[PDB]
Amino acid sequence: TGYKLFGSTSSFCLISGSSVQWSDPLPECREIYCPAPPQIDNGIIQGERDHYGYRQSVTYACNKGFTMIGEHSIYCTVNNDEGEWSGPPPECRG
Amino acid sequence: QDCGLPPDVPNAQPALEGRTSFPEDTVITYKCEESFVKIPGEKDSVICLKGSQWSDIEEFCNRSCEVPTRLNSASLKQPYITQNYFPVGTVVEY
Amino acid sequence: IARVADTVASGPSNSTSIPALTAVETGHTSQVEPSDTMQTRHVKNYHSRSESTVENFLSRSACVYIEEYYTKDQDNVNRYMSWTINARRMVQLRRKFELFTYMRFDMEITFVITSRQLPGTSIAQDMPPLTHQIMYIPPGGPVPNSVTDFAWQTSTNPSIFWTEGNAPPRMSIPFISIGNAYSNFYDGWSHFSQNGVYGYNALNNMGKLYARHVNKDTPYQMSSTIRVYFKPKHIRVWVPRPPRLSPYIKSSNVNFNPTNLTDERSSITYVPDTIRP
Amino acid sequence: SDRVRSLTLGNSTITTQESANVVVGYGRWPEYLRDDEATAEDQPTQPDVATCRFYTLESVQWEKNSAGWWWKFPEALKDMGLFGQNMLYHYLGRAGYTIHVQCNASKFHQGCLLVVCVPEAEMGCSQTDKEVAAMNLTKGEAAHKFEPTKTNGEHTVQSIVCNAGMGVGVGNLTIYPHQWINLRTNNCATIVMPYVNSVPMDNMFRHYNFTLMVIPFAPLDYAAQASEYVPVTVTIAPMCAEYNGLRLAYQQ
Amino acid sequence: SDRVRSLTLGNSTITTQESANVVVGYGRWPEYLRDDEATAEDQPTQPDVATCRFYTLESVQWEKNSAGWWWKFPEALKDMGLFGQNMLYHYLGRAGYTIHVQCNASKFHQGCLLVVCVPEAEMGCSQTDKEVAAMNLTKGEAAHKFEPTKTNGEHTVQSIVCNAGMGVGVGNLTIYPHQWINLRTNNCATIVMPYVNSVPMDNMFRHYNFTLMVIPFAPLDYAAQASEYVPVTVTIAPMCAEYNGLRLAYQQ
Ligand SMILES: CCCCCCCCCCCC(=O)O
Repeated sequence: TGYKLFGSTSSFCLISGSSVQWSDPLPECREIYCPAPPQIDNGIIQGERDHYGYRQSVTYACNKGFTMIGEHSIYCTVNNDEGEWSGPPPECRG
Repeated sequence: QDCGLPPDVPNAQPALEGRTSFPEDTVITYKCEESFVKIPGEKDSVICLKGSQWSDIEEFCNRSCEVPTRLNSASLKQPYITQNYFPVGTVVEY
Repeated sequence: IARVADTVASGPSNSTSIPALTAVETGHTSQVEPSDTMQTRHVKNYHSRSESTVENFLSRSACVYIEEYYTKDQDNVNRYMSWTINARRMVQLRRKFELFTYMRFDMEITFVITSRQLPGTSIAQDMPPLTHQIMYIPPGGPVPNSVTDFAWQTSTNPSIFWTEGNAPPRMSIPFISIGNAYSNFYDGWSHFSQNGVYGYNALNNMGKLYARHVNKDTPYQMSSTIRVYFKPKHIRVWVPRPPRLSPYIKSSNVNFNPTNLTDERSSITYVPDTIRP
Repeated sequence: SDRVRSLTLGNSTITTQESANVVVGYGRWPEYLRDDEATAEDQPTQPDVATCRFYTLESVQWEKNSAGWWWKFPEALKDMGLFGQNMLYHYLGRAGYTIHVQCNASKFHQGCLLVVCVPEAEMGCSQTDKEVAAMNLTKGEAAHKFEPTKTNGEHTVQSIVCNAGMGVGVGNLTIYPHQWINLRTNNCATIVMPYVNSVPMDNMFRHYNFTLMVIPFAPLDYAAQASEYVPVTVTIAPMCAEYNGLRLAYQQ
Repeated sequence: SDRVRSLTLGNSTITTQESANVVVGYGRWPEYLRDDEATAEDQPTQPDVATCRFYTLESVQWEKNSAGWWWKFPEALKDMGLFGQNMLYHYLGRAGYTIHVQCNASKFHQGCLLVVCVPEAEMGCSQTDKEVAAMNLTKGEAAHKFEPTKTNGEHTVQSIVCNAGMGVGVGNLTIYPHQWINLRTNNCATIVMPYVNSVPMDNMFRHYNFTLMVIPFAPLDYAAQASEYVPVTVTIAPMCAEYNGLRLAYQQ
């Protein structure tokens, strides 16, 4: 979970010339990344990162004088071989 | 005699809005990225000089806390009441 | 008898004794108690772990199966019940049994049979009390293919005849397993070539159980629902294991879907404020 | 100093200068089958030192992103000297085993492994609608590894660590004979497993008596210029090995 | 191993794996006031576990240029749980105290502190022509610090270390119950102080029975990338706490 398969989903042990050889090579499981987290008006992301994979999170913080409306953090969910944030970012009311 | 895209400043994004070519004397201001606040008194902007050369600029953003938390029981005391630069170690009083 | 340990009165301390310090790497569970890390008072603890006994824990009738069979031969409705005995189709009891790898015990089996008359416009009857027949068929015995099969003669197979209204039929059975203990988990195969059946079904075979109405026929369609209950007694259990976390999917294997270790919460430091005067 | 310990079985000897005691199965120590518990009437064979010795399996590399590994016995030792030969020629087998997992680093590295022996470690399939293949359960001395995420294989084992491929919580595996390898204090882990099964003896190819799982709870980490190669070797030695039902070797 | 030690008082317990024995005041251990030495006729109160427990004060940071720190008791514990409550409601008090100063670093850091308990540590003023203010002598659990140079404050204490603010040599403070915290061997320091005074009991707000001073003789030092934050925490637990003269709480 959190990785997407790149290549064949199976391989057969066929006879290749002088011996038996796997038909297809081993595939690749590349990390699924969530889209760039959203920036919010009057708030920031604490310790913003380059990438965000399955189960990783982003915690927001409202600037001085503003109040947070909503959950502080969201989380990278990876249904279904495509990455998506759990919900919408919080909002900052002045 | 037109400057290209401003230089790359770590933790800061120049406010282009949303041009490509900047005529001489064009002053571009950089904005610190989330979880970053401009270090007071430091150069946060550049300018298109003669020779399609942008002025010099370096890192001016330090990591900082969001504006202090709004509480029902207590209010911020000066100068914290108007501050936005809260580098790690900053202590505010209510 | 099954009393709990008392707490010795402890006072101040200042020595090289380090009961609080240890090393889990050894695989040894700390045997520390309150009196070792603070000043305690003497307390005659009378509490008892009498209900934590494996006997008292598993010795309680729990439903393990349920099927419905009709009286009249209309449509494609089964007029008799068939069941390959096992306790893997009812998550509740199945989860308890699976707290241990091996089990040994006798068992009390109770049956709760109830009938009804299917809806209709004109269904005025006057049917006498319905009598049922439950027959156990150990592996290999002849299986009935109808509610009038010769197999119901119960020449040597154990069978029960019960009439509605009376107390639910019951009867005890010893330790059937051909092994020295029932196996809840079998990380092996049925064939030496490491294939075929894998797990429980690979070795467990308690036989089958059949039921039916001994009454010839009903004017209008009626159905009965039999519920089998198991209550192990004279219990013995070995090798405890992590309780089931993921929901049960199949009753033939341990397949599961990646389940969360537990419920979530705000942060590691989150604790609800319940004191708000 | 109880830190240092020595193990001697057959013509093999293991040394340690940073161990943490020795876990002995469920309080029991390996022993031959008694007459009042035997079933096979034929006189068993006991190679002794011939099969009861330390067998080292293919080492494994511990990486900052490693999720875990697992081996199944006695299957994993099917090609190990004479111990494997007796498995082929005999229908029934019975052994103890002394698991010894090695893994050293330095006072500058950090990490914590969980060496556990799970009896009847029946595992689930990736695709809950299908079944698993022996090839995906155990593959000789070659270790299968757990994944930090869900698997998809047709007849593959649900390698997602958090569930240990059994549909349970990894944090509860401590209920099985185990030890930890906390690099800052350890250097290895030893576990003496007694014959655990609901039968006096059993086939050694068809049945996987127990599974050895090495799951890290504290990710391996270190600074720059610090040896990045941290291998984890597993050594196991059968104890009180008995065999019954001698016949033509089984063709794998 | 005498390196490891455990302390238990009330519902508090301290652990150590790198201590250096335990200094016991002037050879004496805390004890309740005897009848042949008592003066107050009223029956004293002895909260016991309620007040005789480990109280941790605000930690302090040890820097390459730190000159020292000092606390005054029992004043410093005026706001500590029930121990402070008894100080308010009672005219007379008497206690033992078990000072435990913690401070860990690494085999790569270096420095040496001097944990001392100075009875009747009467201190001088910055301006020899003026007097000192209680506010400058002791300020609750907040520690006052010594300066590597002379002070000038109006009613401030002559914080210049070399004289320990007493007009004496710092190198002679070893004549008081003490211990050192040589990072290369230590990790903490414990001192069991018995009630020392020229009177059976005394007020706990008006009189500062003893002063705890932590003066570094070996400057804290280290290389690059080595943790620069080295805190020094002080924990103290009253012993055989007795109180007399119960009345309306004192308004601080
Ligand atoms: C006469 C009815 C006989 C029914 C036999 C039931 C045997 C139950 C055995 C359960 C085995 C297990 O739970 O591992």
